[PDB]
Amino acid sequence: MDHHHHHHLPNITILATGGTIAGGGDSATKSNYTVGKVGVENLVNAVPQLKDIANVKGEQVVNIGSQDMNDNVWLTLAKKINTDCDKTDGFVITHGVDTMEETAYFLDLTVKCDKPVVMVGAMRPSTSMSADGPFNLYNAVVTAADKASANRGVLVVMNDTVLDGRDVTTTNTTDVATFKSVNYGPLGYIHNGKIDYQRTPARKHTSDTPFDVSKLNELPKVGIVYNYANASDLPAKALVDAGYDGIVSAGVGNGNLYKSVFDTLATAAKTGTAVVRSSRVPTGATTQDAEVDDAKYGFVASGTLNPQKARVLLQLALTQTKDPQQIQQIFNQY
Amino acid sequence: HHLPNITILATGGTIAGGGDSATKSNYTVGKVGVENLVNAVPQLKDIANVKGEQVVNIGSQDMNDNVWLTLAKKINTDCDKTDGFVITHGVDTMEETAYFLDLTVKCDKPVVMVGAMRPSTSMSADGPFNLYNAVVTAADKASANRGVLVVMNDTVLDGRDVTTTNTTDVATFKSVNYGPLGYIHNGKIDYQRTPARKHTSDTPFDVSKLNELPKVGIVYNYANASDLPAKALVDAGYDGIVSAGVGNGNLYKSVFDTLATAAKTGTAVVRSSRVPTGATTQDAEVDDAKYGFVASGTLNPQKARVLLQLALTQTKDPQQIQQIFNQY
Amino acid sequence: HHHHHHLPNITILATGGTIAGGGDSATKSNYTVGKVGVENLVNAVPQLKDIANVKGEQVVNIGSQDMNDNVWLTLAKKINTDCDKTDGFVITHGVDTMEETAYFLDLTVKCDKPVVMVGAMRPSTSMSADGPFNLYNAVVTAADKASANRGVLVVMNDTVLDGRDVTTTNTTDVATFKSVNYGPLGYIHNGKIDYQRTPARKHTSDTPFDVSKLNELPKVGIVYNYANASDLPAKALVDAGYDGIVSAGVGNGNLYKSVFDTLATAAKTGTAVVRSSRVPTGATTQDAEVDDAKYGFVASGTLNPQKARVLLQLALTQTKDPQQIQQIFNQY
Amino acid sequence: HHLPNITILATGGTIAGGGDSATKSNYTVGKVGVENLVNAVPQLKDIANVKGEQVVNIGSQDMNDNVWLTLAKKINTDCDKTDGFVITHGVDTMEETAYFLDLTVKCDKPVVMVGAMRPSTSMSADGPFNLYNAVVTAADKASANRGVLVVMNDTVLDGRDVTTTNTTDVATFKSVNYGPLGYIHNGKIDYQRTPARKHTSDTPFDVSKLNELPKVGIVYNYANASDLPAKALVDAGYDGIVSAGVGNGNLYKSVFDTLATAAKTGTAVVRSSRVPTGATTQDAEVDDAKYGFVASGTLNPQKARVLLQLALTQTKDPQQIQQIFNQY
Ligand SMILES: NC(=O)C[C@H](N)C(=O)O
Ligand SMILES: NC(=O)C[C@H](N)C(=O)O
Ligand SMILES: NC(=O)C[C@H](N)C(=O)O
Ligand SMILES: NC(=O)C[C@H](N)C(=O)O
Ligand SMILES: [Mg+2]
Repeated sequence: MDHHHHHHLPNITILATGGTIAGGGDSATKSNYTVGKVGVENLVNAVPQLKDIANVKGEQVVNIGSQDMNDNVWLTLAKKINTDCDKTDGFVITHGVDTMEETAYFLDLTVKCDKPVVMVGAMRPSTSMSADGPFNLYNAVVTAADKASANRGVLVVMNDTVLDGRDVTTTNTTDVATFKSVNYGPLGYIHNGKIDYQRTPARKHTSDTPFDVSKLNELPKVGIVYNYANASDLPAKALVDAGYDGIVSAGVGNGNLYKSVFDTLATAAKTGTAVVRSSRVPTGATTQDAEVDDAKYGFVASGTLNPQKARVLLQLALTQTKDPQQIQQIFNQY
Repeated sequence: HHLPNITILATGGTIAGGGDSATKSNYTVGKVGVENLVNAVPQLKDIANVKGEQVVNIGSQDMNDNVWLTLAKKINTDCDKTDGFVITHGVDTMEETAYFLDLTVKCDKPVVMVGAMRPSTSMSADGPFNLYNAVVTAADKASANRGVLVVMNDTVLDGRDVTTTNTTDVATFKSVNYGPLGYIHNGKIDYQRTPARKHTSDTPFDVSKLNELPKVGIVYNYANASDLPAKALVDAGYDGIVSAGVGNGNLYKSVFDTLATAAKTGTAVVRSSRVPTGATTQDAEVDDAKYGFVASGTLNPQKARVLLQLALTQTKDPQQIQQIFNQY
Repeated sequence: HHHHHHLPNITILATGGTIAGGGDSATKSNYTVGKVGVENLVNAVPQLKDIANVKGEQVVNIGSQDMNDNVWLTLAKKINTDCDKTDGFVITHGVDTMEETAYFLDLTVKCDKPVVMVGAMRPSTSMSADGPFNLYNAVVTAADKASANRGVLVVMNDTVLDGRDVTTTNTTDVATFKSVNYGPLGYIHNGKIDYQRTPARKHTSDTPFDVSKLNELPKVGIVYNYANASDLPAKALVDAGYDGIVSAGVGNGNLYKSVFDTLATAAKTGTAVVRSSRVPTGATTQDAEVDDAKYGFVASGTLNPQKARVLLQLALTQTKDPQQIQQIFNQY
Repeated sequence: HHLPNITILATGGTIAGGGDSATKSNYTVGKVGVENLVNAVPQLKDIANVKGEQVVNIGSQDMNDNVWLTLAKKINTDCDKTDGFVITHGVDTMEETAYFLDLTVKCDKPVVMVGAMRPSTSMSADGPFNLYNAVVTAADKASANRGVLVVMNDTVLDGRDVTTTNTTDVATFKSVNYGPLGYIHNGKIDYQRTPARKHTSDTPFDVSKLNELPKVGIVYNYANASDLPAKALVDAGYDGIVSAGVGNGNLYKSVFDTLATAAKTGTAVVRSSRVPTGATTQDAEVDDAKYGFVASGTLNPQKARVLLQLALTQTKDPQQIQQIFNQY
């Protein structure tokens, strides 16, 4: 019989992928830096207070700028998380900000582990005055260690805020406060190492999706084309000529397409290419029942998913189905 | 005779649109003529003598260089015949046309763009009061010398910074980096700001005898981005390419490789960002000098395209193009 | 059906020193001492958690130039009482009198588990501060099972030094600590120690010195010898009834005549008198120029004056007979 | 070829000692005279015309101010009658006599001190060759103007930095901070250094009329140090006190308090260190200027005593004493 208890700190695994969080330059003050050149051990050791909140173990997955994120790394991450779920209490992924909102959503759809998975980055390199990385990493570990964080999907933690992987996006090129869930808001705020969660995502995620990438070595090919005045149809045609499985249109306004672009995508859809209309506009849904007769052309409306997120869901949809009506149902549920 | 003379130049948009009913979110664009738009707001007679001309009647998703050239040449030619201009237009590409005119209009009389998120037929249609406030703005002598303006949702916005921020909200138009110039209340404007970037008669861009513009395309960056869009533009001999980069203008490695080649082979390359606010800067991760790339600053990709097209009427030299991107 | 990784439990007993000091900039040389608490020193080296389960206790927070018998007694009693409650001890301390504390504990600690002393020549706030890595290596040493049964140790500048022979050799050099007669026990590289030596003199649980019930130690002072030396210092210790006097002699423990005269008198009155030397290396021997048995004096051997004071104080807890004190100085 | 006239001034020491056995350690100092020592090294006739004078015959543990005065006066008076001096002396306080002479000798001709760790009767006794090498050094014209020297174990050492480092080793004498001046091999010296601190004829210390020196005592610091030694020197009215401090010149609190009070009464107080190498610095843990204390630099406590006594023949102002300790 024990006569007293002791507090046990959770085991948290850090999966490091690079990013400005791991970036460095030669001056504390100059803006120039190189990404992904500092290892995970260095990041942990720069936050000596992590020992107060978790038993941390670091693993270097890759060390890249997130501008070079790709399908291979996504599959690696999802499989590692799903395989290693039973071995830890939670995960933190250090990652670049530039495509964090894509990876987070991919993982939000493909992770099956029911322990928290928290992504984190930094807007200033590790070497800069007032670098944001250390406290962001601390708060990410706080979030991954909180029992309340489970069953909320894959999270992003930046600037004292817990954000869901589906709605989160980077809103500013340089500001440390850039990450916002611009349609539906954050889940919780962090103060003094404690989170007050007031929201959770209603769209199905993680173990409630059908997307199972455990055996996959590649993902369906999906490209993104931009719309604007006098838009060339040559980007769309190039993707069609290469046999792309899907194309997402970054439309103008509520997902509208320049006529040339429309014409190429209509034609492609008729031959079986999947075509999703999203929007270059930074907030709001690309809706059904506006100026485009989606049913007639075999197009899908992306809802609040921006083009790059729409790409993520469409690649996954394409592992299950090629039928536009079933792909629309997916875009209505995940 | 005591009121200003204001010319409406109509191009279409949902402001000139039409629904099957008041609630139905389904609607046709650019179908009402300018005369019907003016006549639907009889209170315009309280504030201006309004004359309307139809330029085109299209959805702004189909806006093109030919319409832009038409508009600038018309405004420049007719400047002396009127006191102010209001341009009715679609929302979708208003931010592009506004900036093109901001750079090519030489009249320093007010030029004010306006649109609507809802057609006239819808409940609580936004177009009537928007049109009224646009005419108020074009009639205000304080609106002069501020560049080309967009007036939406009781706000006056400069054509360089203004952009649409939401796919359906009547309050979509915002100057997301530097803020609005003034707010409109009870038919009056309190202007507290003006753009510092050179505009209108302070730019060298002269489109009076141009019938076409240099070819400039936009490629998007994302994880695992294909280089095929960029290669298709290079293969067609595009004069320039704007990159909608990730974060602070960054490029996916395959796209970076193609654009790096393009910049040495006769294509001007501008790095902009898919991120909705903030500058694409120099002196971050990309050595622009080494590659011959230009950084867009606060110009988003579609606006960077506008400025690159016009730069390429003057020069192909990346240093000179960067200096243009630092002044306008 | 399952194994669990475990790290040694190490207790850090803090006493102050420049290791716990501070200055007003990274470059200036004027340091405060004994200002930072143990928790703050430990927190500053997060890598400690990967080699040990560390707990810290503040004993005092002083400059070691003010170290005294009361702190010595506290340290020995604490280590002896808590031996069964940890796997090893590190003591943070000033450099100035480290060599004295180390030898006192070497004689009075009865735990055979590692006891490792550590300090710094610079505070944490100075450029290239030595304390963080010094602390790290001290914990590496205390956690190494090979460090047991070697007596009390001092770990400085990647070197493990025995508490009997270790001394500070330079006023400012980070490499000051050396075992100047017999050498170090081992060197530390990449968190591992290659021990090649151990002290042969009896230490720790092989000594008879038991301070567990003592509130105070016998009074022992030190007098310096030099040309024309005054006998007044020696006279002042005699007049106060000191239990012992150590001579910091010239050369091989020799005394200026007037100091000699005072101490020869004192020895016959029952004051214990130890000849040591101001010379920094080598033994103060018998059978040179002084007939120790005639005068009733003890020769210190390789013990320098301040170390000889430590042993004499302890000897005086057992005995006042010069022959017996000499045998103590031949064994410990 | 003419041999230099060298004078040997003998003071005693183990070099002049003897015991009953070649192979036991017991000996007494001064069993032999200077004539005996000279005649035991007939090889000296190869290199110098040697004359011996016995000044005293003591163990250097009993060296005192009166012998120092006698030595300096003798050297300064007899400088013109000879080409160089060798002083045979005990090891124990050689480093004090050498520095006293380094500051008070005005003769620029060589003055070389020498002793032995083993008595003359010992197997492998070091004194014969030591004496030979000291006469070599005194006979070398290159030895002039280097200050008073100590020659032991084939090494020429300056009087300021030289100290005995080991209780028994024949190689004990070292210049522990700044190194030797030269090494001797086959009767020849390669000098590569000379002391920069002012010595001999470049000091103001003139002892020619003095028959006593200011009273200066030395107190030791250690854990739980008694203030009683310090208080005794204060109560006797000592002119100066040197502290053998711990580490970089630090003092035990009760010793510090005694000396702080003494300094305000006018006693000169120098902080030195028991630590065998390195300077006792200013700008560490003690505010010397506040207390009226002087930092000794590289001077050990016994050497600091030498310079303090001499300073006190000129001044008792602590600022001026510090300037002396910075120059000599
Ligand atoms: N702030 C950042 O992390 C930007 C970096 N280019 C990345 O996404 O890896
Ligand atoms: N509200 C609008 O005006 C949208 C329409 N597609 C346009 O831009 O012409
Ligand atoms: N470096 C040091 O620790 C010197 C300090 N005076 C001490 O012994 O406490
Ligand atoms: N070796 C020596 O000369 C030691 C002797 N006690 C002396 O200094 O006179
Ligand atoms: Mg317990």
